[PDB]
Amino acid sequence: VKRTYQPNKRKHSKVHGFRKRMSTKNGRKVLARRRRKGRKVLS
Amino acid sequence: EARDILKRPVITEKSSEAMAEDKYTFDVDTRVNKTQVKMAVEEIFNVKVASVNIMNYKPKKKRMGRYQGYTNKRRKAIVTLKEGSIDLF
Amino acid sequence: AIKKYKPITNGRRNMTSLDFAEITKTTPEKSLLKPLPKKAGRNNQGKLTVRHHGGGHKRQYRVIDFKRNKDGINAKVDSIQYDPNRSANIALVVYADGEKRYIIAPKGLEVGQIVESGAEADIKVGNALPLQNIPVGTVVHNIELKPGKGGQIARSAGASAQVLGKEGKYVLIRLRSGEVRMILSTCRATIGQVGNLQHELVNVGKAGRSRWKGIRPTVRGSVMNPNDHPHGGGEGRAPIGRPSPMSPWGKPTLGKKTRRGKKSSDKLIVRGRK
RNA sequence: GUAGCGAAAGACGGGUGAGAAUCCCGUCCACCGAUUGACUAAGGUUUCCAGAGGAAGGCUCGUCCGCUCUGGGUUAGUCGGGUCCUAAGCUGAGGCCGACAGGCGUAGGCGAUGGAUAACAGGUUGAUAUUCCUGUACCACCUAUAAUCGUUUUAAUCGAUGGGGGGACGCAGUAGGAUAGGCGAAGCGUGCGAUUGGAUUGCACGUCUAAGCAGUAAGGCUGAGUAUUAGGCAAAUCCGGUACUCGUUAAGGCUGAGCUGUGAUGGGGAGAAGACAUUGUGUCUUCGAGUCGUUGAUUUCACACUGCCGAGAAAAGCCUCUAGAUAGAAAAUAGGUGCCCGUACCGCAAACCGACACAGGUAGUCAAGAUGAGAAUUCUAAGGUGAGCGAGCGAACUCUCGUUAAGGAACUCGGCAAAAUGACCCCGUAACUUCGGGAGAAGGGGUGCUCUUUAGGGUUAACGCCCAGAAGAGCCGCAGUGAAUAGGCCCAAGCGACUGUUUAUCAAAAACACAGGUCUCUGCUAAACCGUAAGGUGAUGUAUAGGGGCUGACGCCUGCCCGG
RNA sequence: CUACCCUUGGUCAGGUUGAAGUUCAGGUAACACUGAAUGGAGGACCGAACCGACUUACGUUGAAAAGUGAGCGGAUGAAC
Repeated sequence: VKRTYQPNKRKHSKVHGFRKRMSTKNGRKVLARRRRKGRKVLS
Repeated sequence: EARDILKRPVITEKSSEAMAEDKYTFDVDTRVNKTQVKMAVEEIFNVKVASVNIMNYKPKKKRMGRYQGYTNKRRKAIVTLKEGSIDLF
Repeated sequence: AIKKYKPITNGRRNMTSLDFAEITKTTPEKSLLKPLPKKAGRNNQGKLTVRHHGGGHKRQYRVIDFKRNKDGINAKVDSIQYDPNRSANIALVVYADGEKRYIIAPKGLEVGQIVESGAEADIKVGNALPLQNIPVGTVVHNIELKPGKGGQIARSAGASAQVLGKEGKYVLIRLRSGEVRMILSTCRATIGQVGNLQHELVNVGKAGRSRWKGIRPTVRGSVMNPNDHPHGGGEGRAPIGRPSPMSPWGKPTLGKKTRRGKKSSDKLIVRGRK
């Protein structure tokens, strides 16, 4: 049957990914949280 | 530039069969275009160059005993000579 | 006239439509066309603000000359065409140098006849004049409300108002809804009734024909749930168990007047109905 | 030492090995065949190809890959994207609004799922190919090359920051025209069968591109010329309304147009071994093999034409006409030159989404013969695959399947399930109705094969070539749409008018919608709604309109009470 | 994923009925009714692809955290 999660590269870079997170202030807060935790991938 | 843009030759059986004709295969800097590669092999090896084809090879996944990683990416040029030849070995 | 359909399907049992016999050219003018994308009741925040607007046929906007500006230059009526954006038909006029415009087609208007604007113009069907120069008792349509703004009143199919009398800088005019009003005497209006009069009589016939005009369905309040509508809930069917009937946003809906106090046009409206 | 080992046909011989129901080769058999085939997207990211050991991996072994090593392996002026264009949206200097954070919004930007744009044939690897090689082309840019236009105003050229046109668009239906593919035949080739016969005999075959020369099958055309000018922010020599000459001819005047013949190509390839001393005779340097003739025809012409209402993007590329500007060009040759990103492999699946080598899901394109209306059904070509670790023996019971004496709903909550009906042709068909229907009502009959024949569809040339025109005369069987696939019907009541929609995953309905009614609000910065506001929807609408409530096709109708 | 919507694209074997309209003629004559040719309408009919999910059997430490088999509704539209 059809599942949740049908992947798409452009959509994945467009809702997450660096320039979308830097474009709002709460998004910049997720990148600051992820830096401060020391995550290997920020997005 | 002109001598940092050609890095290595490539020696394989496919590349050898290409050198049965006048084709030579180099590993080049990954930021150069193919006009620069034509100009560089004309400057270095003193020949005339018919055409050059080019392709990018992705990084390749690799293992060494619970160490995983990638190779470097490669830019391979294949240049066809018009006249002259090149004496690598 | 109106054509009746033969009952060959249950969906065509009582269906009628117009025969489109006033339409004389079935293809619009290319230079007077604009796009009209649908915005099916959703505002600039993208949320649904008016219910029941949906997706019908694709249409295109025809730009209509609602202010009759070109003045002292007569125009020949070229064709009467169909317009999906209104219930009147439209008329293509060509001015004496070659400028084409669309106007609203009045009731008896013929291909070939002459049409003009201004104070110098004369009282026959489709001429546009200031309300000052229009004799008392005639029927007019496409009536401006502020001078130069363009016509705003009585533009739909079969609509007209008539001039009743003259104040100082106002005229008295009786609108189609039966209210009488004062309009500035320098607002224009065109002579005659708006055509396509049988538009009110077409029976739509089948649910899907409504969907071809962009009407989504409407579900009544009394079969929703109590968080959805004030009429909602109840075990079986239920009466409207309130003192009055309500909106879905909870305002009394059957007789409560909603015009606001202290509008500036309250002193312009001498006698109102509906 | 239990359940399970995930749908499907395998058998034998050889080989290889320490060891084979498992791996490889062979032969036979089988399965899918509108697909378990062949391509292209998305997605995945080295799984692709060779070697060699697999300590684990696989519902085995390794004596494979999806572990190791590299040996690796992806080649573009023309393919798909960017150096083009805009839609929905998303952003947006100045601007507006807002405790802050921030929201909105102007020109403008960005943004394909659409528009625009130049390549085909053959050869070749273990692994790529419209990319490499060979041939033949096409498109751009730059520099030289010459005759031509020669107030540089104008002038073919330049050329708007300018204009007009085009690009440029629904749905249905029909009639044609071509062509792809399939089809029979002596044009031409191969072979002559072992079990009885026959030898007109079993077959097979006929080629080939983009580009460039010629013409062309049909399509649209108030169809070709004179003067004027409220306008095209000004110039136009171009765009519109009229007053006229052949006028409604379509000659052929024009634009556009499927396609055909020549050359491309006496090259490639060819049903061919006729060419080897060899490349393990497979292979090839040499040397040729036909380019006939019917039959009937999807896709394209073209949303061309006709009809209809619900009235069917934009912008650039492009074509015109100009100010203006300069000398001044261009053109046709010869040369150069043509960047970046993708490209391997899986791909209706063992490589994607599903924890899995999961009976699910996954957009588009191509699709041969028989039978038929058909892409249905059954068998089959091509091509794929024998199912993927499980396999060898032979009760109760459970599940799938087939048969059943006599009886025929007696079963049961209930004819649930099954059985029965079914295709085509011919005869016939009620009540009731909104006159459409009901209706395939019900109910009857027929169907194989052979020969005459008078004759149809004619294959018509005509009986011959198939179905038959359908009529006679025969033959066989238990049975003739001999398989498979293909409506059960009638009578009577409830509810709901109808097609439609609904509780993803226990409810598809009498519930919701609906076309119609009716009430009520709203005169336009409308009411209503979203928002703190600005903004916005309503609506680029204007009382024959818009929002809300109740009712629910149609027919006959819709009584009393205004005290609360 | 799902519910609505917006822009821009795509897909739908084959059969059957035969609307508005046109046109000729049995009864025909004040053509005129109704017979025949034409025409091709429809939230039409039957039925593949496609879309659904009514009954049933099987599955229920399932092959599967909603499926399979056989029947079944829709199938030019308020379609997918």
